[PDB]
Amino acid sequence: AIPTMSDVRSFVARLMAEGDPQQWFPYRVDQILYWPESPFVPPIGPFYAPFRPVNFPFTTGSYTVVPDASRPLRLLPQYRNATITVQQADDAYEDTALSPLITTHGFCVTGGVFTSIYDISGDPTAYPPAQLVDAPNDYFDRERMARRDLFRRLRAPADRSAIKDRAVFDFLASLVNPTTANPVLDTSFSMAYLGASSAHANADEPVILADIRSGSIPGLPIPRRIVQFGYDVVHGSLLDLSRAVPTGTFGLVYADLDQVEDAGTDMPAANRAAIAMLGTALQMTTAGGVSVLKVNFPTRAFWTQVFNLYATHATTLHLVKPTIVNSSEVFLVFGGRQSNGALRSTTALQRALLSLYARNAAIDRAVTHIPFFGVPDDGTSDLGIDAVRLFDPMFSDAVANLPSNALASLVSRVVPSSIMFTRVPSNGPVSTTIYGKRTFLSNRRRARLRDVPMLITTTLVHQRRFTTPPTFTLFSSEAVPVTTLVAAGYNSFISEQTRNPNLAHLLDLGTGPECRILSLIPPTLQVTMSDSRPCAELMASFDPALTAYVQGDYSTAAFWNGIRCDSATAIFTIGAAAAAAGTDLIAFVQQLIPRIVAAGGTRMWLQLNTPLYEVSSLPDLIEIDLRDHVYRFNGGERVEPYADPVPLQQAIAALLPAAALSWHTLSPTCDWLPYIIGVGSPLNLSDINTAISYSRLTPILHIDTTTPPLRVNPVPTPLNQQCAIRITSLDPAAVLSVQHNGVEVIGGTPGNVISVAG
Amino acid sequence: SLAIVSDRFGQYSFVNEGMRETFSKALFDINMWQPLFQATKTGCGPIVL
Repeated sequence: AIPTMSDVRSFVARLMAEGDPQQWFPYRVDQILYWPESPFVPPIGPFYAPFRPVNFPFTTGSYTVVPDASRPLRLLPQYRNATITVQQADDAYEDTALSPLITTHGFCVTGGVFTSIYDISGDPTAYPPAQLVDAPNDYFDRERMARRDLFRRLRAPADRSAIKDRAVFDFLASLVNPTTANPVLDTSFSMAYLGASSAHANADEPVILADIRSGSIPGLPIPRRIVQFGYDVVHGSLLDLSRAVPTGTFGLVYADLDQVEDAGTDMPAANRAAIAMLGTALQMTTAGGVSVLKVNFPTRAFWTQVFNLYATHATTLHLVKPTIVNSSEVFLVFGGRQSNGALRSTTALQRALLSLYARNAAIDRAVTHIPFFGVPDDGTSDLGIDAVRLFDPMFSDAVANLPSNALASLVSRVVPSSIMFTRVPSNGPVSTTIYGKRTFLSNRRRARLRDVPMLITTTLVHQRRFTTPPTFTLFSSEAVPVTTLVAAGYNSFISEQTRNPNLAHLLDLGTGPECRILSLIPPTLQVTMSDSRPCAELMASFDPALTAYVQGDYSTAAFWNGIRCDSATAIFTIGAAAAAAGTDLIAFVQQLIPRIVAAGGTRMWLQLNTPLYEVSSLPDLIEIDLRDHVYRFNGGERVEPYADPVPLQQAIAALLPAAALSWHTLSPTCDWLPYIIGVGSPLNLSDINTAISYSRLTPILHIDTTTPPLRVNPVPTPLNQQCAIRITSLDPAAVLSVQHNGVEVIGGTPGNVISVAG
Repeated sequence: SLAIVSDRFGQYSFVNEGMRETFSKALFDINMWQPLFQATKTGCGPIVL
């Protein structure tokens, strides 16, 4: 309206740049467009037009009055066929980058809440220390420590101790006994809270205590008597817990080793301390009494001393890990103190040990890859921010090059994950900052490139206004259950190439428009792509590394025909496809085998919606309908066809079994979760297990052609009794390596592993 | 003694007079449809051999 000092000075600054028009003018006349859009009356002095009708585009159109958008904007990079050389791309990036800049980390995890059980069982027969597989002999490494800090950092709850105890106390209360009608503990009971702290997390005391005292334990009510014994204590006393301290008798001994020392190199001292306060906790127990032992570093030698020195006088063993952060801190929850017992190491306890350690390890390897605190952009970090800026917007077309290429470049680096553009409200050079995040994933795709398509300039030009800058952040928001589960199938793909990530001639059955498959396949791989939907955006353009696009929908009669590969990837797709067809799943599947029978194919990755075991409905997710053997998916509405396991098995059996029969074991294993972390994604631990459940109903049935039939029979005499069957075509002296992702149950001849209940 | 110029990434042989002349002509075929290429957004921009 009335132009600001600010805006005029901006506009002028802009004007006093470079670049020249087409329709010049003589100074004797005014020259008003020969293409008669202009409303040119008969003016006194102006003749008309420029005298010289040349050639250039024009058109009519009004301006969309769009307000200043106080939000960062996303960009779909629709591509145009003018394909810059890698070096130039890179170069131009270098030229326009606003990067390096100090990356707001955010969070690794948004919700670090889980309870990992360890338990008693009537299963220990001959399992001594000598059975127990010793801790990672490597656990104190530079990199490994950084990892723990990194993760810890990138999780801010502050109510760590709270969640902790509330969980344990729920667990401990859960020991409800028939014979008495009551739990282990009644009302107005006893706590020996030892290893106590001034917990400055809004309370200035242990957050738990106040709640317990007041009645904040589901099911069990109040204690009487609680102590705050320690070192950094406010309501209690200064005692050295480990040594011989004033013998007072308590029912619930909560021992807490705040392991405060620099010199972690002394493992002996670490265990001898634990031993000492284990003693003291026994000295402390009233007749029958329970005790909790928060121990940091577990080991064989510890478990040893427990067994040997204590078990005698304890009836029951429980243990837990509050899974907040990634660390080795177990809670030894023992029951029935100062009484006779003949406790021994349990199969349960073993499995749980292994699972824990493995969780730790898997997450460890991932996290180690994440950028540290106060890291400038080095190019190298698995994650980081590469943003380029456009100094006074020269979007234009292909011919412009330097803008378009830098753009392009940024898009090659990022590969459909992150992609922002914003024309910043600013007075002077009007910056149109373009922002991205590098990933290991994006790199893989970049590597497969020949060249970089300068995307269609027009998609950008559509935004005629002012858009505010992004805040700049590494991490995002949260982990959607559904997306976790898809990512887990994807991980599985990646890591099962041929003969252990061994280069792969495959197909994509149902190539999503974005082609994420390419980002999962190593750049060397030789791929077929059935993109049923008409895809244009970064689709086939660069054929070199065999990107064999076969448009159209395979499900139809005759079309599959032409396709050769050795891995046919179908996750979810098949589901949808059978619904489309309105057919007996049996029949459809069946027809699909002969199909693929005629092709040069090995890995059939058939992820039908089928249960692995006993059907449980998953509300607000998966609802199961049998009458028409379909999932009614809760996210709005998604009709996903489902099959029971036995009719499937029944159909396979009836046909033939001439193939390898493998299921993708996602539900315990941490390994696929690094994938998730990898794409700048605030994990959730409760969202993890939910997915975990859901997998069991949506697994990838991996069926391999040219292989020995696998023989599964689990139907006769189940009932905690026994199945019968034969494993064929094997050497007279066989060493029967049967395992559960390392978890060696069944060794064959190596029977020293018989860990099964049964 | 002679060593060939930079085959490496550039400086090669004396160009075929005929091949230049020919090739430029070929480019002109495409040029015959320039307005259409352009409209199709199909990298139209006349090469300039």
